Order: sequence, then structure tokens, then C-alpha cells
Amino acid sequence: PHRYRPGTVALREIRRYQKSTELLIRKLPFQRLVREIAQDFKTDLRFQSSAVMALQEASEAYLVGLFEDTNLCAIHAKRVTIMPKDIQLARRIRGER
Amino acid sequence: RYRPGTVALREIRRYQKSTELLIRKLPFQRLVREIAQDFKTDLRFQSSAVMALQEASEAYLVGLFEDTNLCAIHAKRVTIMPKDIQLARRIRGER
Amino acid sequence: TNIESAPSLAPMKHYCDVTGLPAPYLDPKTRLRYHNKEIFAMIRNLPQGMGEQFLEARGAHTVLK
Amino acid sequence: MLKLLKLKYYTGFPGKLNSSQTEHMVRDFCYVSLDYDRELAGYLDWTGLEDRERIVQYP
Amino acid sequence: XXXXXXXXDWSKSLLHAFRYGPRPFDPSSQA
Amino acid sequence: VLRDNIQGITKPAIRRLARRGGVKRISGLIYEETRGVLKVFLENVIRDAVTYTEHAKRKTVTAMDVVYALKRQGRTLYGFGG
Amino acid sequence: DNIQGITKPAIRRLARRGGVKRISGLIYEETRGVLKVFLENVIRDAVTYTEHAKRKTVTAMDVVYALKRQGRTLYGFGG
Amino acid sequence: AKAKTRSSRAGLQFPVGRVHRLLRKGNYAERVGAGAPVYLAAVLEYLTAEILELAGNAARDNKKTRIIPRHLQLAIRNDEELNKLLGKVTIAQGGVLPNIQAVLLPK
Amino acid sequence: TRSSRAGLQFPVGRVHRLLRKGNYAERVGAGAPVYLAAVLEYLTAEILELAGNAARDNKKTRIIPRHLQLAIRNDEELNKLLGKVTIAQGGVLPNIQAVLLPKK
Amino acid sequence: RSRKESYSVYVYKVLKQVHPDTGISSKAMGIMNSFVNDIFERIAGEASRLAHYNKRSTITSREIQTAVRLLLPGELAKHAVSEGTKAVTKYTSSK
Amino acid sequence: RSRKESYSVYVYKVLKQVHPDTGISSKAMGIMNSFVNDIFERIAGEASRLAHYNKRSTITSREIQTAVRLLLPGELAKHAVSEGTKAVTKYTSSK
DNA sequence: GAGAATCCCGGTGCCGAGGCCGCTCAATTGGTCGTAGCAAGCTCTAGCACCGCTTAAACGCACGTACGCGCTGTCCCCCGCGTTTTAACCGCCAAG
DNA sequence: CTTGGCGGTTAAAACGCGGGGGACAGCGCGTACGTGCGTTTAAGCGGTGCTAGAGCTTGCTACGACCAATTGAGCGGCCTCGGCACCGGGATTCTC
Repeated sequence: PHRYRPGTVALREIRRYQKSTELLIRKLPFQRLVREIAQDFKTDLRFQSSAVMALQEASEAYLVGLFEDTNLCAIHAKRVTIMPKDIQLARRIRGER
Repeated sequence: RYRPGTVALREIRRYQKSTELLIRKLPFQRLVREIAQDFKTDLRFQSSAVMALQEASEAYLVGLFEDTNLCAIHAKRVTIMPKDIQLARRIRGER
Repeated sequence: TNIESAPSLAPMKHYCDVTGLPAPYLDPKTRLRYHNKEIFAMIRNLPQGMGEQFLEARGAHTVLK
Repeated sequence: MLKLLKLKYYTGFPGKLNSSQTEHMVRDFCYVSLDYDRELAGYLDWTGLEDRERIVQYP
Repeated sequence: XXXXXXXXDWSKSLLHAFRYGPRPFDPSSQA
Repeated sequence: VLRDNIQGITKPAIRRLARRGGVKRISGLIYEETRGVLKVFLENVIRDAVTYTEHAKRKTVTAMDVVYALKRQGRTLYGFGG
Repeated sequence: DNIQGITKPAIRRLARRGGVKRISGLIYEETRGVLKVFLENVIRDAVTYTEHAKRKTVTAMDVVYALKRQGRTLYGFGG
Repeated sequence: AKAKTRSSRAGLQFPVGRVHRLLRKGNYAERVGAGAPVYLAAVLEYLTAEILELAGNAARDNKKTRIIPRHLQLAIRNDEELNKLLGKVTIAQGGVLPNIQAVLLPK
Repeated sequence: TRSSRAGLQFPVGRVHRLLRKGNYAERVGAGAPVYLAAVLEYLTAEILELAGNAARDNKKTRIIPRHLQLAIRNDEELNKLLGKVTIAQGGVLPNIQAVLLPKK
Repeated sequence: RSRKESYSVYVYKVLKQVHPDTGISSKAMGIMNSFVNDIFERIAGEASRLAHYNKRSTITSREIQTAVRLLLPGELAKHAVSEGTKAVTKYTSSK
Repeated sequence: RSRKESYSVYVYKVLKQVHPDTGISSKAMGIMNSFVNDIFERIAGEASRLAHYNKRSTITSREIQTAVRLLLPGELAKHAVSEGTKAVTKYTSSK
């Protein structure tokens, strides 16, 4: 048939998404999430489009920055797969918890 | 002779209770002046300034040693190695 | 003229201001009359910005200036 | 009446709460009770709340 | 409690009777 | 008030983020953890943003509120003002 | 060569307070380097504050300001 | 005309007038409201009390009747909120929290 | 204009007005906005230069934010200056760890 | 002699209020002083930025309250706003 | 409308100075503007704190220079300082 | 050596970058003057240098065992991919 | 300028399954580091003279806010166009 070795097209995905600059998280459900979280602080909020775009940029930047440190925490433990403990350690050293 | 690990833990319990400075005063002072002699000639130092420098230095080093130890334990090891320090510094955003 | 409105001086029966039931005791943190422990639970976990609106509905909010 | 319906339905009511519709609620759903302190304290009991309660739709 | 009941909600609280009534809760329907 | 939306951050999206972050292999318990972290993050940001909105006595959260929130949180964002 | 003034058992003690059981041999030189860089930055900023104040004596407040501007506020020396 | 302090009128201990002066001559704004100094003094006095209380507790724990920097450190690093407030703050002569990892414990 | 008298492109007058308000100090020096505008113009020049080169490498003539990100992150000093700064529509630098490269 | 002001007497009074039978060291005194100074600069700074953001040239109690809501976390902020409101109300009443 | 201003035209001029045949998009321009404003607030703030620390009520070019020396790292500082000292010289050659 | 799958190249539809223009309000020009800043002058806190000395501590080293580290078999859990299910995306007029 | 809502699309998200590369527990050779005692370096001690230089004070004076007159620099706004996203045939380069 036509198969590919596990870890090849994933690496190609890394090289492709690192080259691109467009946003990754889907816009509409993220906006829905933002509006869902905001309803615990002020009832009936209105949002500028630029505000939601800013929140999405900051969030994706934060997460993509965290995934690097996570990946480093995974390689430090002689592994290639990221694990929850790697995220925990990353955020711990980062000074968040 | 104690088994190799007991005295270490005793030292950990010993110094985690204390608050006084660990690095000797005069060598740290000499180091401070040696590093300072490349910015301003014939520098005079207040005693409180040197003490502040040492307090902040030891605090920084201990804080770094905690994270380093965490990196060492994360790799299923009980020994801190330069890789751990470099990783800690890297995640903290200093390297 | 227009100063014929008169106040009172008498004991007032203080009711609840979350619900309408008669309530016998208030709070130190939020100063709300309340009936029982369910209303006390809903008072101590309400989102901020509303514990002042109950005193606004009852009066004497005393908002900042 | 508008303030108490705004604070009763606490978590957000999906509907325009005008003043005039609360006025028309007051016009046909309010009556001065004869003996207030006895009527009030046993009003929200479960036995018979279905006939005390008055309910209002919205489109 | 299941072993005791085998061996042997909203209807308790008054806030559901105050907001909604003796009928059960709102299932987030249209009307 | 809608339903859930924490699941809106779908699996392939988190996978994409990891790809841009340079991750070859991802665990299964990564996704829920990431959803939690993102939830905490967005909470911390939106709280301060809404605070700035309330102090301005506005009912509409502006972009500048988000920018101020991020800046005071220690993550300055360019391309929106400030 | 006063960086060697910071001795091996001193770094060991600092590691003990940090909660470290076993220490590698390559740790000490690394520690000396990190401390050297840290002190370089802090003292650089401090001397800058000193020269701005037209003084030839770096005070404790200069150290406090230098540490504060690096995001490492220090209580117990003023400010 | 029988002067009284603004701190006494506000029922506080921290100096309201001093805080007001610092706000005025601190390059913060052209004008400053009259509620600002009493409010700020109140917050500072409250935070002061919250630390001194836990510090007194930590002092009592070490059988000492004088609060030392160590007690302040123990008070702040245990209170999560206070710790977050002073996360980038180094307390001189305060030491660290006695914390040993489970892996390093004897077998 | 003071910008022309100092050979600067950035507005000395506007910088002076901004320093006047904003509650920085009581009075503001006369050479201070000149110096400040000069520094801003220098930094602007450096970033726009490096980003121009980055745009040239991508066979583009209009600088997109991606070029700005590439310029800043490829300069340790500029990266240090903008360490806690997030550039919108900038992406990340291409970086794949050595142990992630295919083997066997 | 050039007198230098400090928050010593005030934190001492607070100490006597919360713990009548405890003392305080000079070092911890200076630490508390630096603490109060730091928070003052923080809240006043954030209040200043708040005033500047809304084109206002006056820092009222509202700006201070919002600043406290932004800086102090959780219940600490709640009690802070509580004590502040109590103080400004009691000050408003008693002229 | 209120005439919302920025550093647009100036950034464009400097861009055409360093690169005559190179343009810039709107988003990148906004980012450059935000950068200019950020550095402005940082330098002016540090200069303000500098003046305040030395009990001086004036931000001269000295405070700005020291602020640059504190903020900009390495060569970026050096060059900047030069570009400053140059400008303030020329301004004193035609005033 | 088969098979995708990036890259390359010539063509084309499109909209945002760039230049012009009306014109408003902020920068410039210019003079008084309160005053912060320069600055010489002067008191004295405090930093620097250092002679010898008890000794804690750094240093040096031998013995050895817990531990870093390479090797390895096995359970298993993500990877890749086709199919199927689902909602994000888009146009877009319209209430407020 | 944000919000609602058709309905129409289709790429993206879900589900499922074979299976291969990797997490992970077990084991063993070996060396790097811990523990303890002897030798040795010099930190810590204090004694105090010397005086640099921080700190304060008074006097002189040059700096900059401040009101006012006023003109163009700069922002909002309009429009032709060319960089660039788009698009599809085919070069071609990694992969298995």
C-alpha cells in the first residue's frame, strides 16, 4: 500500500508549522471560550474583534513558548515524548505554581 | 562510618534551619572588588552594600540549586549535574 | 411648600434582602439580612459587584465618590 | 419591582427587562396582604406553592 | 449510603422554590 | 450561558501548537493538561482585562484593556497599541 | 583570580540549603561562572547608579536599586 | 480650633497626611482625591497586620518573643497569596523553607 | 524644528510634550527630548535595517511582522531587550532538536 | 541633623494591636519598612497608570481600589478592599 | 475623530533612509509604533526614578543617558549613547 | 526504483501600500522671573590598611558503596491513514 | 461596531484499527563522589591610625515653566496601482 514511518510526517509538520505565521487555534470556539470565561467577572460583556485577536495571539504565543520548555524537559529525561510531568516542571521552574 | 547519604541529609536539615550567610565574607568581598574594578577605578564599597550583594547572591544561588535539584530528580537521578543547571537557567530565561 | 414630607421614629421589622422572608440576623463581611444557611451560602459565594447591589436595592449603598 | 427581578434572577436573564412591563406585572399580580408577618413567613412552603406562584412567559 | 439504603437535591433547598417553583429545574429549553 | 467550550481547544489544534513548539511525540494526557493551563492563563488575563474595563465604566472590553492586562502581567504584546 | 575564593564546600553548603543530596564535580566551576555573571550584571548596574550620582563610593541603595531593576527586590537595606 | 489627625478620623494607625504628601510629591498625578490617602493607608495597614500576625505565630512556634526575619520568611512563604505578592522579593537573613524531596529520603 | 536643528527624523517637540505630561518629573531638560528622540531613532533604524534584510531574504519588498520577529530574535541584544515582548503575527524561529532527527 | 522619616512607629503600633506580647528586631523592622514602601510604590504606580489611561488627572479612591484589585491576589484583595472601604466611609462620616 | 497620532511618518522616513526600496505593512507598522512607545515609557520611567533617587526634580539628558546605559544591553547602549551625544551636540550648534 | 510531496515557474485577480490634499491645533518664536541647580566651602562619618594569632575551615587523600550509565526484553501507546461525522468558515443584511 | 442568523460549503475534527517505534522496568560493569581523618591555608578577629569623600550649608545664577502670537506639520480622508496572495502545471527531491 502506502505507509509512512511514525515520526516522519510529524517532523514535516514541525518544519511546516514553524515556517508559517498564521494562527493555529480555531477562531470561533476560542472566542466562545473567552466569552464563557469572561461571564464570571462581568455579566453581559461586549468584545472588540481586536481584543479577541489579541487574546488569541497572547494565548498561542504563551502555549507555544511553554511547549518548547516542555519538550526540553522531555529530552532532559532521555525521552522524545512530552508528558504532563514535563509541563509541571516547566511551569514550576518558570515560576507559576 | 555512616552509609553514604546520611551525613548529606543531616547537612540539608542543618542548613535549611539556619539563616546566616554561607560564603565566606572576605573572599566574596575580593571577588566583588575584582568584578567592580572593570567598571570604575578606585572604587569604595559600603559594608552594607557588600552584605546586600552577598545576601542576594546566596539567595539567587540557593533558588537556582532548588530548580537544579528538581531537574536532576526529573531525570530519575539524585545527583545534580551541569545539564540540570543549564536547563534551569534556560527555562528561567537567563541563558 | 414641598417640605411637608415627614420621617418616622419607630422600631422597624427588618426583613431579608436576598429573599423576602423575615430574617433575624445580618453579616459582618457584607451586612446582608439573611434567612438561613442556604442564603448564607449564596451570600458568601456570590460573584463580586452584586453584594453592593443588594444594599443598592435596599438603600444606603454609600458608593465611593 | 424591576430591581427585585433584576436581583432575583441573578446569573443573567435572557430578556429585556423594561420598566413598563414590570409596571403591568404590578398592576395585575400584586395585592396588599391583610396580616403580613404571618402570611410572609409561611409563604414559600412547598405545600401549596403551585397556587401562590404567578408565572410570566417571554417571546 | 447505598449499602444502608439497600440494607434499609433541589427539593430540599428553598432557593429553587424561590426562583423556579415546585416543578423541577430548567433543562435549558426554548420556552 | 452556553455549554462546555473547554473542549473547543481540540486535539489537532494542541498538536499544531506542539508542532510549532518543536514537539515530535505527544502523550495522551497532554491535551487535558494543556486545556487546564490555557484555562488558568485566560482566567488570569481576562480578570484583569475586565477589571480595567470596569474602572473605565465601560460595558465593552476593548483591545487596550487586554494590552494593559498582558503588560502588567509581564507579557507585553505589540501590534494593538500601548 | 578571586573567583576561586568561592570554595568547593561553600558551594556544597549552598546546595545543601537548596536541598541537594549528591553533587557532581563539574557543578562547582559552573556555579562559579553563574555567580560571576550574576555579580557582573548587578555590580555593573550598581556602579552605573553610583556614577550617575557623581559619587566614588557605591552605596547599599545603589545595590538595592540595581537588584530592583533586575526584578529581584531586596528587603532589609532600605528602599 | 482643636485639630485632629486624619488617621484618627479614618480610624487607622498609618499616617494619612504623610501618604497624601508622598502621593502629591511623588509624580503620580496632577491632582489626588481625598479618599486616596485614607484608602491607601488602610490597605497598607491591613497588609502589615496580616504579615505581623502570621509572623507572631511563627515566632511563637520557635519559642521566641521577638519577631526576626526568619519568622517573616516563614510567614510569607507559607501564605500562597503573600508568597505570590512577594515572589520576586528576597528577604534578607530569612533563609528558606525546610523542604526535602521524597526521593532523597532514606530507603 | 528642533528635530531639524539636531538632524533627527523623530519629533523632538512631540517627545518633549509627552515628557511634560505623563508625570515623570516636575521640569524637563532641554536636551533630554533630543537625546531620547535620538535613541528612539537609532533603535528604529537598527530594527528596520535588520528587518529590511530579512525581507530581502524572503524575496519581499514590504516588511511583514514575521520579518520583525526574525530580526529581533536573531539579535541577542534585541532579544534581551524584547524578552518579555510578544510580537503579533511573528511565529517562531525554525528550531528542531538534534535528538528529534530521524534515525535507524 | 536632617531627620529621616520611617514607618517604624506605625508598624510598631500595629504589632502591639495584633500581638501585644511579642517583639520585633531591627532587621525585621527595616524589612517591614521596605515592604510597605514597595507596596506603596506599586499601588500608587498602578493607580497613576490607571488615571493616565482614562485621560484623568486625579487619583481618587476608585483608582486605588482598582489598583488593589489588580495587584493583591484573591482573598487578600477582598479583605483589603473591605478595610479600605470601611476606613474611607468612617472618614467620610466623621468630618 | 480626535486626531489619533502615532510615530507612523517618522518610522516610514527612517525606513526609507535605511532601505529606499523596501516597504512595510500596516501590522508591522503598528508593532514598530508599540515598540517606540514601550521604549519611551521604559527610558522615561527609569529616568524619572533616577531623578527621584537623587532628590533632583529635573530629567536632563544625563538621566536619559544613564537610563539608556541601564536599559539597553551591550553595544546597543554604546551606539545609542553616541547617537544621543551627537544629536544634543548638533542641537547646541544651532540654537 | 516507485510515490508522494515540497519546490519552482509562469499566469492572473485583487486590495492594501503609498502618494496627494484639506486643514486643524500643536510646535515654534520670544520675554519675565521664581527658583532649582551649580558650586565652592566645610564637618566628620566611615571606608581603607594592617600587625600578629587562635583555630575553624579549607584542603588533601584513602577506602568503598551507592549511583550514573549503558544494555535490554517486553508491554503498550501514540502514529499514520482511510472513512465518516461535524461545525468552523463565509457572505451579509440588519437591530441597536 | 458588535451582535444574530439564515444556509451553504468542505475542510477540519472524530472514530477506528494495524503496528512499529518508544516509554519503562530489570540488571550489571564500573567509576565518580561520599565519608572520615590528617595536613595546612588563611578567614576571622580587633586595634586603630589615616583620610577619602559623603554629607550639609550658603551664595550665585543660569535653566525652564509660563503666557502669548501664530503657521505648518501631521492626521483624516480619497484613489491609482503594483506587491503579493492566489492558482495550477510540472520540476524534483526526500522517503521507504
